[PDB]
Amino acid sequence: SKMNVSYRLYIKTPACLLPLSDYMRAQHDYVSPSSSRVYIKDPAVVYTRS
Amino acid sequence: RFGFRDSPFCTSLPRTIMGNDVRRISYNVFSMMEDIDDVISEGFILYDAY
Repeated sequence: SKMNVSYRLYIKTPACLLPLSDYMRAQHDYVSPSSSRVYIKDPAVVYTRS
Repeated sequence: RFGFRDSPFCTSLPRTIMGNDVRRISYNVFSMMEDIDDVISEGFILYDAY
């Protein structure tokens, strides 16, 4: 590496990389709505008796 | 006059029953009612229809 490279390129560290020690920074929360919810697939009909 | 058992015929529909005037509801409002169970418990008069 020291003798047979002769040219190097440097970029800023990509933010997709995380050191293994900092694995708490990858903990995140996802919320799922209650399974008791019922989703309506029927249209509403309007009417009058007057 | 006719000797019927529990005659459904009145000489005239009473103006007052038990000292209070009888409620009068039209057929259109009666048809559109959602609390008919509460209203029918006290009795009413239906008009505005043939």
